[PDB]
Amino acid sequence: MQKHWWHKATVYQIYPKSFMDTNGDGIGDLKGITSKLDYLQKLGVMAIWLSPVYDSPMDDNGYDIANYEAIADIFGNMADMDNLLTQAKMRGIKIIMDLVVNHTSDEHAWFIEAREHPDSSERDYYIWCDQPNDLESIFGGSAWQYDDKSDQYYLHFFSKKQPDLNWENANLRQKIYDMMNFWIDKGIGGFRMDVIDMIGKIPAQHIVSNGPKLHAYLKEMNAASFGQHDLLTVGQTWGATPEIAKQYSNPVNHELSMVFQFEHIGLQHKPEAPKWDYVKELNVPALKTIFNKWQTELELGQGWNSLFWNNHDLPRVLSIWGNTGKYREKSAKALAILLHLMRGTPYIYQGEEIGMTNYPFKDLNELDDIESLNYAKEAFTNGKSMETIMDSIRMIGRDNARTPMQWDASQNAGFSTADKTWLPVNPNYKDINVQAALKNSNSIFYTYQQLIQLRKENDWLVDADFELLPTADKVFAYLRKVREERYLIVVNVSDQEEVLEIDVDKQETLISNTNESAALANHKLQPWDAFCIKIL
Ligand SMILES: *[C@@H]1O[C@H](CO)[C@@H](O)[C@H](O)[C@H]1O
Ligand SMILES: [Ca+2]
Ligand SMILES: [Ca+2]
Ligand SMILES: [Ca+2]
Repeated sequence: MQKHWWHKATVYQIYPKSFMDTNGDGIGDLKGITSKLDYLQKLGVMAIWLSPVYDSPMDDNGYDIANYEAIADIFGNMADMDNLLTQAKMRGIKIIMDLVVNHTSDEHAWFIEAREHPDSSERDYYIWCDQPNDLESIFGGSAWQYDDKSDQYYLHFFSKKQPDLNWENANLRQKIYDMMNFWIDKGIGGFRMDVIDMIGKIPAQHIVSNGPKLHAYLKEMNAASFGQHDLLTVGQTWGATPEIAKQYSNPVNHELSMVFQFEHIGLQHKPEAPKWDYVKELNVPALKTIFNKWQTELELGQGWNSLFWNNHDLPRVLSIWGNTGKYREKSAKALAILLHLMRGTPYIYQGEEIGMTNYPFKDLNELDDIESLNYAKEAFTNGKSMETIMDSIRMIGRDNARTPMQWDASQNAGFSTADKTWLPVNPNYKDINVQAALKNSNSIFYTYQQLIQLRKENDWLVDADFELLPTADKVFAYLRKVREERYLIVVNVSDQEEVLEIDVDKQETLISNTNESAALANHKLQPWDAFCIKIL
C-alpha cells in the first residue's frame, strides 16, 4: 500500500463558537483558535477539523450556510482565516474545512434569487414540488415547506431554513466545485464532507442515503476538486457497511480518503429506537463485534476508516460510555487507548483530551440546539413530561458537546471575558480544565499525546492486522500483528474488577494508565485498567 501524510495524522475537531473567545461577546473567534495553536501543536495533532465558520444565520449554528466564500463576522473576517491557516501551517498543522453541500441556508443568494424570480436558473438549484410526499424532516415535521410566494413546496431534510440543493443539476454541482476549489487554492489540508451520503437523493422515490448516482457525483467532485491535490477528505456516511466504505474510500475509485460512520454510536440507544430513548450501560460485547467487523473487513489498501468517540453532534464519551466520578480520568485514558491503537485515522473532539462531560441542563431555555427544541416540543404533547425530556436531552442533546472549551479556572473557564457565554460553562471547570490537565504529568492529555506520537512514529499502527481475543464481556482486548511484531492491547471497559485469564511474555510497555505488571501477574484487572504491551 502507498501511504499518505494523513495515514499517520491525528485530527482535532474545533467547534469555533465554543473554543476560545477574544473580544468578550461570549462566542469563540478565529483569533481565539489561532491563539491556541501552540497548545494544539504540543498535543501533537496534525490536522484541525474546523466546524463551519462561513456566513450563517446560525439556525443550525453554521451548518445553514448563507455564503460559502465569506467568513461570518462573529468569527472575524477572511484575514483572520488566512492568518489561522498560516500560523497553523508554520506549526505543522493543516486545516480541514467542514463542508455542507446537500443544502444551504434559506438566506443564501441562490435561494433568495430562487424564490424571488422563479424564472431564475437558481430555481433549479433547489428541489421544488407541486404534490409533496410523506418525506419527514430529520428535525421534525414534513420535509416539504410550502412557499406561498411561488406556491411551491421545497425540500428540506433538516430545518425549514435549510433548503436542499438539487444535485441532479450539474451546474449547481459545478458551482459547489468552484467553491471547493476556492478553499483548496487557499491552501487547506482537506475537507470533512458532512452528510455527503445524501447527495444521491431521489426524494420522489423516497431515496435519501446511498443514491444510485452518489459515487458518480463523488467521482466528479474528486476529478474537479481535490483529486489532483494531496488532501484528507473524510465523508460522513450514515448508511455505511464495510463494503460501502470500500466504495467510498478505496484509493482506486478516486473519491474520498476515508469514511465517518456511526454503527458503534448506534449502541447509545435501543435497537431501531430514536436516539432519545438512550442506553447508559454500554453493550461492550456488541462494541467488540462492530469494531472487529470494521477492523477486519476493511482490509489494508481497500479502504480507510475513521476512529472517533464523539463530535459536535454527539454526547461526550465519558457521560455516555465512561465514568464521570471516581475513575473519570482513568476511564478517559482507557477509552482513548482502546480507540487510538486500532487501524485508522483517530479523531479527537475538543475537550475530550481533558475529559470534559455533558452539561447539567435543568430547563429548556438554556438550550440552543434546534434539534433538541423540536424534539422537546413534539414529545411534550406526545406523552412525555418535561423532566423526562430534559433527562433525555441531558444525556443525548447535541448542546452537551457545544459548551465552551474549559481552559482554566478564570472567568468563564478562560474561554471568554464576557458576562455570559453563548452556552453555559460547565461548573466542573473547577476541576476539569486545560491548565490543570497540562500541570498533571500523568493526565488524560498526555495519554492522548503519547498515543498520537506512537501513531506518528510507528508504522505498525497502520500496517499491523487486527485480531479480537476471547475475553470477558466487559473486557476489550486485541492484538496488532505485523511480521515478528505482536502488540497486545488490554482495556477494562467496566466499573468493576474484571478477569484476565491470559499469560504473555511482556517485552516492553508502550502505554499504560495503571500497573500492567500487576494485572498480568494476578490475572485480573482493576476498573478501567488499560495498557498496550509488546509481547513475544
Ligand atoms: C451535519 O449537518 C447537519 C445539518 O446541517 C448538522 O445539524 C450537523 O451538526 C452536521 O454534523
Ligand atoms: Ca467572539
Ligand atoms: Ca400564493
Ligand atoms: Ca468583561
